[PDB]
Amino acid sequence: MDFKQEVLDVLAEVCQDDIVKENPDIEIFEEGLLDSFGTVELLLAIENRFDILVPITEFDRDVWNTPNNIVNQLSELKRSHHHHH
Ligand SMILES: *O=P([O])([O])O[C]C([C])([C])[C]([O])C(=O)[N][C][C]C(=O)[N][C][C][S]
Ligand SMILES: [Mg+2]
Ligand SMILES: [Mg+2]
Repeated sequence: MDFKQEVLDVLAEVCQDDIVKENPDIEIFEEGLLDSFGTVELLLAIENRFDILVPITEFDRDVWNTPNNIVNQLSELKRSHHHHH
């Protein structure tokens, strides 16, 4: 699957709302689609699905504020934050 699409798939599942696909510029936190619990769930799901570890200390609601921006952040971090054998 396309990386962006697979990320949006995970996000939609954690948010339990496909709106994150329909409008990838929706303000996730301003619209209450995700809370702190959901943020942890999301980061854990990302590591499980992609083996990309995003430390909670790196997450910023202002930077990871829309589906598009989350996809973009993960894209930037993918290489350096992937587990190493
Ligand atoms: O990290 P946040 O989402 O901003 O935390 C919000 C808090 C501070 C209000 C937090 O205590 C909280 O979410 N309480 C509700 C119970 C819960 O879900 N705790 C786990 C937070 S990841
Ligand atoms: Mg937080
Ligand atoms: Mg950090």
